[PDB]
Amino acid sequence: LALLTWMSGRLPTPATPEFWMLAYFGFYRKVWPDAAAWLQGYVVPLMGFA
Amino acid sequence: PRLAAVMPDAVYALVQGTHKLGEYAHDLVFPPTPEDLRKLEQQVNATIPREFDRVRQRYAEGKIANDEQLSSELEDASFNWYRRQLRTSVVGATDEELEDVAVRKLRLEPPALQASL
Amino acid sequence: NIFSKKIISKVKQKKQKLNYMTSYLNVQSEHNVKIFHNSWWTHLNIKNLVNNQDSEFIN
Amino acid sequence: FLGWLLAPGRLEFYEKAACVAIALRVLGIVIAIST
Amino acid sequence: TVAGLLLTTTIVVSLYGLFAAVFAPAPALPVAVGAWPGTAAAAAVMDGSAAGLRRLAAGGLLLTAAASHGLFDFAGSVPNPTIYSLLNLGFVAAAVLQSYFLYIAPAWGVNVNWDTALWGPMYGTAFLGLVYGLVALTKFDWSSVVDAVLRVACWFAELTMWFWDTFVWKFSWSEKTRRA
Amino acid sequence: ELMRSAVPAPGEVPNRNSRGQVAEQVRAILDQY
Amino acid sequence: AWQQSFETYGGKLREVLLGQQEAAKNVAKQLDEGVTYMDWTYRSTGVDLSAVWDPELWIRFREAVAQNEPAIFWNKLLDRVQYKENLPQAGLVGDMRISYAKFLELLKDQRVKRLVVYGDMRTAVVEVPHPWSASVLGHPATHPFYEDSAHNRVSMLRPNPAAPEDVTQWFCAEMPEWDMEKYRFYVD
Amino acid sequence: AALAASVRRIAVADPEDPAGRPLPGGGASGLDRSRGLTGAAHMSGQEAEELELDWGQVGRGALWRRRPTRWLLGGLDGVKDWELEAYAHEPLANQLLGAKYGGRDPRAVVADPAYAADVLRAGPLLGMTFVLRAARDLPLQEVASSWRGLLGNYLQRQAPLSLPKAVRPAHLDPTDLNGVAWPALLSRPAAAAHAAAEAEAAGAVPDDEMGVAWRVQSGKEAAASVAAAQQLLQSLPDALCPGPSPAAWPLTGTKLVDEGGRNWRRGGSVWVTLQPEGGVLVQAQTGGVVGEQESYLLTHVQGQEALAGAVMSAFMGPQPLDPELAAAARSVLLVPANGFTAANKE
Ligand SMILES: CC[C@H](CC[C@@H](C)[C@H]1CC[C@H]2[C@@H]3CC=C4C[C@@H](O)CC[C@]4(C)[C@H]3CC[C@]12C)C(C)C
Repeated sequence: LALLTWMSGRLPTPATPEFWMLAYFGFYRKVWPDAAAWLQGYVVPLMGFA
Repeated sequence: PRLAAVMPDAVYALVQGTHKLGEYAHDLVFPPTPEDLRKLEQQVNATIPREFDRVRQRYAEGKIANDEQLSSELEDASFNWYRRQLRTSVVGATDEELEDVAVRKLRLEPPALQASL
Repeated sequence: NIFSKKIISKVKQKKQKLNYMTSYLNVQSEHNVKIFHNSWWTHLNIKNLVNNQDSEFIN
Repeated sequence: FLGWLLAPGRLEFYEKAACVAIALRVLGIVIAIST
Repeated sequence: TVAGLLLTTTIVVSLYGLFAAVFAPAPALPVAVGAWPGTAAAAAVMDGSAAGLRRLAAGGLLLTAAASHGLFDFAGSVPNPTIYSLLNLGFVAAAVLQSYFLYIAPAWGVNVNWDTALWGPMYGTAFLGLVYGLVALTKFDWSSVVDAVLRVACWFAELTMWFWDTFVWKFSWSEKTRRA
Repeated sequence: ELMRSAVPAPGEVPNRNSRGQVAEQVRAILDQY
Repeated sequence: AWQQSFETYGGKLREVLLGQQEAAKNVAKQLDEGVTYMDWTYRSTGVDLSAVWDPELWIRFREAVAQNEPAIFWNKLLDRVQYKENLPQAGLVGDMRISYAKFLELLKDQRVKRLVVYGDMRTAVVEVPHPWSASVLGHPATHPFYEDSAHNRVSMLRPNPAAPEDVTQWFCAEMPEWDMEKYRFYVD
Repeated sequence: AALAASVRRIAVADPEDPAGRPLPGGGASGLDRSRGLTGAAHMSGQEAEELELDWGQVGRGALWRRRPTRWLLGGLDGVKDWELEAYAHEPLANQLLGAKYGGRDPRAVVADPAYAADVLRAGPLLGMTFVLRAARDLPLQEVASSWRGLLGNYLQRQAPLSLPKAVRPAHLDPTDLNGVAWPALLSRPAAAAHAAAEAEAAGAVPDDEMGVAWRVQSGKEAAASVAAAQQLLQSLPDALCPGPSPAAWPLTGTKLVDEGGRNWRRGGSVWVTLQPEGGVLVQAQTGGVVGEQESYLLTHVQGQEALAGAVMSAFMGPQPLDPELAAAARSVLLVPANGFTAANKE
C-alpha cells in the first residue's frame, strides 16, 4: 500500500481495482490461511460456539 | 589525517568508551563493595614484581618524589625487569640451567597430575 | 589508585616489547594497516602470457 | 568490498580531499569574519 | 455500528445454543475407565437433576436472546432512544456478574471444558455483555477503529518509506528531476 | 602424561617474525634514540 | 540532566532486578544467544539476517569490551578487510606447484604437516617441513634452538628394537610446528 | 576418580602376547550415548532391561493451581503447580496381582471394588514410586503451606491400615553384605511351595489367592501412628524453613533451588517410594543436562504407616488429587498382570 500510493500518487480505496487486487492476492492467499487458524484457536473460544 | 592511524584509534576509543559506560552501568545498579575493594587492592598488589616493591616502600615513607623523580625512578625498575626477563628468555631463570631450558621449550614435561589431587 | 596504574602500564608496555622481541609466553600483539606495494600482483594483466596465444557448452 | 573500498590509493585520495575541504572551510570562515 | 453487531451476534449465539440445547436429550460424561469402580459417582450416567438444569439455562439464554433482539431492533435508530438506559443496567451488570460466577468456576473446581452446550454460550454471552458495556463505555463510532487502522497504516508507511530511502534506493535517484 | 591434551594452548605458542617484521624491528631499535 | 535520570532510575532498577534474579539471568542468555546468531530474524521480519551476520566478530567484540583489550577485536576485524595481504608469501618462491600424485604420495607416508584447503575447496597449499627440521635430530643444519649446558644440540632417537640396523626406521619425537622451516607447495 | 569423571574410553590390549592388537570390545552403551540430553535417557530397550530398572511408568497427571479453560482465550488461565508421574514394580505386579485377578475379563476385573481395595492396600508392598517435577517457579514457603493443607485432610479422614504378615525374619548376614535370599526363597528345594506353606503355618495362612495374610490393625495403633504422622508433618515449616537466615537453610548452596535461597528451580524433581512396613524413601533431582544431573537423598523414616497410607490413598485413593491418573494407573497396573509389561521390553 505504501509503495502503491507513493508511485501512483493516490491511496487505494475499495472504489479502485488496485485495492481489490491487493486484497484478494495478498491478504486472501498469503495471510488468511493462517490468521484463520489463529482466530479459530484464540478468539472463537471466547464466544459461545467453540 | 593519515586514516591508517585514525581507524585503529577510532575502534580503540569506541570499545574503551563502551567499557567505561558499562562500568558506570554496573556501579550504579550494583553499588561497589565496601571492603572487597581491599581484596582487589591486595590482589593487584601481589603481582607487582619484586623490582617495583623497592619504590612501593619508597612510596609509603614520604620521600616518594615531587611528581617527577618517581617518573624517572620506576623507569630503571622497568628496565632492569626488562633485562631480567630477557635473560630468563635466553639464559633461563636463576634455578634453571640450559638442559632445563631445552626441556621447557621442547614441551617435554607434563603438568604434574598426581600433585594436583 | 594511581601508583598501581602507573607501574602496571610500565610492565604492560614492557611485556609488549618482550613479545615483539623474543619468545615471551602469554601476550597478544596488535597488527597494523599496510600501506605500500600492496600485493603487487593485481597490477598486472598476464592472461595473454600464461594462456599461450602467441564458453560454448554453457548456452 | 571493504578491501577494495579502503585501498591505499583510495585512502590517499580521501585524505587529500578532506584536507582541502577543512582548509577551504576554515579559510572561508576566516574571510567571512574578516567582513 | 458495533452495537448492532454485538447484539445480533448475541442473537445468533444464543439461538444456536437453544437449537443445540432443546433439540438433544443430553450429552454423556466420559467414563474415565477404571476410576474407583465403587463410589465417587464415576462410571455412571448423568442424572435427572441436571437435564432440567440444562433446560433452565436454555430458557434463560432464550429470554436474554429475545431481549437482545428487542433492544437491537428497537435501538436500530441509535422509539425511545434513551429509556433503555434502565434495562442497560439489567443488560450489562448481571452479565458481568455472570462472568464473575464463571471466573470463580475454576476456583470451585467445576469442569467446563468437557461439555459443549452448557458453558460455551455461558462464557460467550457473558463476555459479549462485558463487551457491550465496552461499546457503551468508549462509544466506538464504527469509524474510529477505522481511524486506528489508518493511524497504524500511516505509521508503517512512514517506516517503509524510511527503510526504502535508506537501505534500498535513494528517493533522489528513483524520481525524475526537472528544469534540464 | 596420559591425560595431556596434545593441543598445546592458545598461549604457549611463542612469536615468530617474518622478514618484513625483523626489518621493522631492526629499524625501530636502531633509531630507538 | 541525563545523569539526573540515571541517578533516579538506578535505585529503582537495581531493586527490581535483584527481586527476581532468576529470569533476569536467563533473559540475559536468551538475548545474548539471539544477538550472537541472528537466527530469529526470518519469521520475525522476513529478512534472513543470519547470512550476512558474523558471530565470531560479535563474540570477539563482547570479549574485548568485557576484558578491555581492543586488540582481540581489532586484530580480527583487520584481517577481514585486509585478506589479500595474508596469502602465503614466504614459503612460495617461483613455480612451486606439485602434482596430484606427488601430493598423494607425500600424504600417504606422513610428510605433510599442514593442509590448508581454501574457499572453493578445489585448491590447496601443502606445507612440508625441510627434512632436517622435521624431527629433533641434532643435525648441524637446524638452527640451535635447544642445547645442553655443554652446547650440543639434543636428539631424540630410539633404535626400533623390532627392526634395527636401519636408521630410517627408528623412532623420534616431532618438532613444534612453530619451529619448522617449510615449503608451501600449490596443488589443484 | 579423574578417569571416571571424564569420558575417554581406552581400548584394552589383548592378553594374547603376539601384537597387542586391541579387541573389538568398544561399546556404544546407550547410557553413555545419552549425556548432553535434557529430559531422559533413550536406552534402546534391552539395555534398560539388563540394568534392572524394574519400574514401568504407570500414569501421568498434573497438579494445577488452576486448570485451563477451553472458553477463555487460548487457555492461558491454566497455571500448573507440578507435573507428576507414577511408577510401580512390574515383576511383583505380575507376581501378586497376576495370580488372583489374571485370567478374567479386564473390564470385569477392574469393575469390581475388590480390585480397588486391592490396589489401594497392596500399593506400598510394590514399592510404588511417584516422581513429580517442577513446571514453574516455586517459593518454598508457598508450596510448603500448600503441601501441609494438602496432606492434612488425608491425615484426618483415614481408617486403620491393612497390613500383611511377615513370614520370614530376613536377618542380615553382615559378613555377606550384598547377598539377598529371594533366589534361594524361590529355589530352595525346587519345590518351594510346600516349604513356604509349612513356613507360613507358623505366622498365618493367606487370606486370598495371591498369598497375603491380611491383618487390619485394631482400634489402637490407628491413632497413635496418625498422631505421629501429624507430628512428622508438623516439622515441615521447621525443617523446610529453620530460622530467618537462608545461609543456614538446607536448600541453599546447591542448584535444586536458586542462589537467592527462596525459589525452587523448574526441572526439579521429587521421587517418593513407600516400603511395605510404613517406611518412606524420598529423593530429589535437579534436571537439565544429563551429563551433570544432581540426585539427592532427603530422609528415610521407618514405621510411619500413617503417612504411607496417606500418600497411597491420596494419589490413588477414593478421592485422589486427579481421578484420571488414578483410573489410568489402575488399568495399566491391570495390563501387566496378564504377564506383559508396558513400555514393552521383550
Ligand atoms: C500431599 C503431599 C503430596 C506428596 C507426598 C509428600 C509431600 C509427603 C510424602 C512423605 C512425607 C514426609 C515423610 C517424612 C518427612 C521428614 C520430616 O522431617 C518432616 C516431615 C516429612 C517431610 C514428611 C512430609 C512430606 C512428605 C514428603 C504432594 C505431591 C501434594
